[PDB]
Parts: sequence; structure tokens; C-alpha cells
Amino acid sequence: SNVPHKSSLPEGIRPGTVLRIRGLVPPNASRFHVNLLCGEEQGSDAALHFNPRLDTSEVVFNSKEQGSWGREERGPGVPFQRGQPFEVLIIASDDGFKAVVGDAQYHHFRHRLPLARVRLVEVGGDVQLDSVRIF
Amino acid sequence: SNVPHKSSLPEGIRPGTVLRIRGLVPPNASRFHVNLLCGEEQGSDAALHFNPRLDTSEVVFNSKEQGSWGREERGPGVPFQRGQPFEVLIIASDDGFKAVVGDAQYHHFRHRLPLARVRLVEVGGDVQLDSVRIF
Repeated sequence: SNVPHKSSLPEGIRPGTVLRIRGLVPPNASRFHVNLLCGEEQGSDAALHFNPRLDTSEVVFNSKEQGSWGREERGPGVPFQRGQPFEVLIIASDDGFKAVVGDAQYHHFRHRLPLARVRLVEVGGDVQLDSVRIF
Repeated sequence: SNVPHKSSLPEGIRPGTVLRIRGLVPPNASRFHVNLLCGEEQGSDAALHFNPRLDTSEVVFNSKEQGSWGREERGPGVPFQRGQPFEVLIIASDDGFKAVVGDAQYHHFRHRLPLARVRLVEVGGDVQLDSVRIF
């Protein structure tokens, strides 16, 4: 079912914070996502929207501010396959977020909103989440 | 074995850099080390010297500056054992290096030298490396 997973970042995040997401992509998976949000309310801003699309074969990055989406960036290829498990690392640095998918740097997303406003991680869509660890 | 391993970091490292080292501690291992050096010269300054000592059951962290070693810091116990594989994440943040071993925050080493001087990662001693990835 789709009740996204929600995880609080109490101290929030800073350069050096690492998010490790492990999961498995369902066989008929259409697409899933990972959002770094700035509040717990519906429609609060999203510092990062990472959205791997299996059906359209593309991975979309984007942010949402004041209620409207922004400049959508796309990554090189789709490092995910249906029925296969994956490990993603989202690394916050001073100039942006580094997305590492299974041992390879996949994309660098420069900060659009301030890192200090990020307060929670939401993982939703067509995905079997095994665990979310923050280091 | 695997290697008196060397990885050059031409542009250095910044907050948000992740070092992932995987390997095996062989059967009669005494000790091994992971060094973040400032140059290629022998006896180069070290921003970080991570030294698990299996023969004495301690994990030591230190730095080397201008040819002389600093004061050693010891971590909480030995999360390594002979005949067992391991995974270590050394994450650089704004105020120090976080050492993560076996999926748990193990120690935090406050910076002693500017992160900007680091130029090489060297892994050596009684260890059989699987891989060293820098993200």
C-alpha cells in the first residue's frame, strides 16, 4: 500500500550527513520516490525530490518551493531494475546532494533551498523499503 | 593480499566526502591502518591515522603534523575480529571525521588539520582489501 515511510531528522542535516536507503523494486513497479521535506504538513517544501521512473526509463530530480515545482534535472540512465534490490546513498555536502546508486556516483544536485530547512525523509511509491539509516 | 593501497585525491576532500573501505582481517592479523595523508612523501603529515590493533585489542586514532604525532584517541572497544570481513565508512563533516563500523557510529574525530591539505588515502598492514571507494 502507499502510506509513504516517514523519518524525522531531529537535528536536521548538515554537510557530512549520509542517508542510506535499501530496498527492492517490485516486479511491476512503475516508479517510486525519495523526498527531503522541510515540514510535516501536506505540501511543505521539498529540498530534494528523487524520482526513478521505471516505466519511462528516467530518473528525475527536482525541488518544490512555496507550492510550485522547479527546474527538473535528469540523471544518466536508470540504475534500477524491477525485482532487483538496490542501495542508494544520498550525501549532503556544502554545495549539494550526491546520489550514489550501488557503488557509483550517479548525480550531483546543487542546493536550491537551504540545507538547514530539511527536517524529514519520505520514501514512497512502488518500492519495498527495507531500511533508512542516517549516519 | 590486496595492497599497501593508495588512492590519490588531486582536488582534496570536502565536508560530505565518504570513504567506504571493505575487506577481510586475515587469520593472524596484528594490526592495519587507514591514513589520510597530505602528500606522497614518506612520513607525510596525516590528517587522520585510523589504526585497529588486533594484537592489543584497541582502535587508535591520531594525526601527524610536521613530523610529530599528536595525542592518541581510543575508540570504544574493537569491532573487528580475525577471520571476519568488515565495512568501514569514514565520513568527513564540518568539524571532524565520523568512523562507522559494521553499521554503527563508532567514533568521532574532531579535525586537527584543515581538510583541504589531504591528498592521498593509504590503506596498509594486516588486511586483505575488497575495495576502497570515495564518494
